[PDB]
Amino acid sequence: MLKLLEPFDLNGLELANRMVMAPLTRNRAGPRFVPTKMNALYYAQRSGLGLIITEATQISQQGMGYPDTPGIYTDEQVDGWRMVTEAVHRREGCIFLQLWHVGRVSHSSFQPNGQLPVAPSAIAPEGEVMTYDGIKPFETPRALETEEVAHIVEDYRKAAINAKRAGFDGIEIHSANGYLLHEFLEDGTNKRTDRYGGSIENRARIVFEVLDAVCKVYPSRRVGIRLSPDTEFMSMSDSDRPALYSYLVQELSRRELAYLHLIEPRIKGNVDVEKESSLNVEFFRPLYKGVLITAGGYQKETGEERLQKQHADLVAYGRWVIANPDLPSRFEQNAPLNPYDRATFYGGNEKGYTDYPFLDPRDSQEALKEAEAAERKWR
Ligand SMILES: Cc1cc2nc3c(=O)[nH]c(=O)nc-3n(C[C@H](O)[C@H](O)[C@H](O)COP(=O)(O)O)c2cc1C
Repeated sequence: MLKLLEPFDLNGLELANRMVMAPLTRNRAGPRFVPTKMNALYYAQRSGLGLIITEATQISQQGMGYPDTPGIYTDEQVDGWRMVTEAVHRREGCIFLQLWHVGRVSHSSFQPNGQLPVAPSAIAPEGEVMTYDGIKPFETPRALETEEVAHIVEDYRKAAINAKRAGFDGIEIHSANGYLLHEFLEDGTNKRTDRYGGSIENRARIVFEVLDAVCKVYPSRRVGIRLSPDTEFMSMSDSDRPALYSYLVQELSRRELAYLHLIEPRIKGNVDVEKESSLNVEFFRPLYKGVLITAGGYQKETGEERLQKQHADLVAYGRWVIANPDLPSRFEQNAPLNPYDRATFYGGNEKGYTDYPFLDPRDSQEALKEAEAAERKWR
């Protein structure tokens, strides 16, 4: 009798329930940023979530900023993702690839030919960044030329082509948490004077140019987008977030997208934060007429409330799904939740990744069987 467990129709995609695996960077790609059988197992284990949004996946080496995240810009990478989508689909799951460009949240040691990370404007984020040779201060990034934006937009279009060939049901545009697109959206990071800076509609321009390009590949009802309307993560700031996101969301609503994915302000990227704000999903339900996914800090009870009060249509869980591959079944049965271990969120191997237990061992067996079958299919 939990609305969390009610099947949901996503414009032809028959989701098993109203719960979503939030996108989660795990830094466990194989060589050349290629997904592995072990990654296929991880997603196959979590196929019981109604919808699985993959970890952020860079559209280019220029768009990477952390070790061993997977890409979607080479055929080798596509072939690795094929194991993932095959195993998820053999378990009757649904999976969207999250397309990524870290913008200024990178280091030249990740970049082709030691180039600086690129950004709307040359403003470094505060603090330090993990590199192949340890922690380092951020560099001032290079501000993109006007004629380079169309080239980054085209990288998204090519990424969407590769996502479709890899067998993803859809794609999610990462426009949150301080990365390239979010940097363009906020006037604290966007100081451009050309047609991508200045007015609210110029700073949003790159998001709409990305959406136009990827909707030449997928139908718009298979394209989602993720926003963080009020976060300080990675040095973000903007002088009028209400007017920024109300506009952006109202314009997103007329685009007939798969969904809008909003992060609650009580999350600062990957951690909980003490924070008062009125730019939460309650505020954006009015302005968006499509499918609305709410994310960040939810438990069973608080997620159920959002659905019951119709403040959202779907609820995304991140850290709990890291630790509970069968989170819907645990909610349904009022079962204890495995605690999540932050120490193994990032990097490493099966430990803290595929070795969290199920309520039903046949669930683990079936995920292993499909991961192994998927590897044999796409050897
Ligand atoms: C370890 C970790 C990795 C994450 N990676 C991503 C990511 O790749 N893309 C993204 O949009 N959000 C990412 N997030 C943010 C989550 O999607 C989610 O918004 C956040 O964990 C809060 O939701 P929760 O309380 O259900 O965990 C990550 C969060 C964590 C903790």
